[PDB]
Amino acid sequence: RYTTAFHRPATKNAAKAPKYPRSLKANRNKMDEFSIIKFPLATETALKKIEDHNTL
RNA sequence: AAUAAAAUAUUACUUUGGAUAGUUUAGUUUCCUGGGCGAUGAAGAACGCAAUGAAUUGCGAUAAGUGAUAGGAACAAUAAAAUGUGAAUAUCCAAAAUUUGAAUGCUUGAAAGUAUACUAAGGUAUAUAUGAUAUUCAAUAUCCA
Repeated sequence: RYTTAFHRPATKNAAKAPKYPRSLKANRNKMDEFSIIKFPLATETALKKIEDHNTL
């Protein structure tokens, strides 16, 4: 057989097919654009960047 | 010999100190009833959440609280807004339940991370050992054409 090593044969490998859902959690994203940004920084240091550097 | 400054002695008032008396939402012991945790993720740990919070308490991205059921007019340190079209308050209930931790895809030091499959993100599942069933195999191990 031109080789000495014996390795485990490649038997068939079915994919997982659960009979009931593993979780009933609602499909809701808890990180949206309203929760990502809390509030703008309102310090005078942050207020100086708006006019010149065009940054918020 | 002499003076009473210091010294000494007693009482009253004051002070330093916190004894004594009165008091107790705290303990100790005995007894009665249970002894009701966890892969459906426990106990423990961390972080976060109050209009003004640092601790503590309560809670978990629905945050000092949501629904339902009882309950019936308060809360307060200050100001707000809501409220008999139901405020406080209570619960073996319902929803929701961050990161970890037996911790369980792999890694984990104070580590930031990262793979595959299913349903760009998000969410699930994938540790080790093990019982039953199904399926694909391996070994001439026993026969056997």
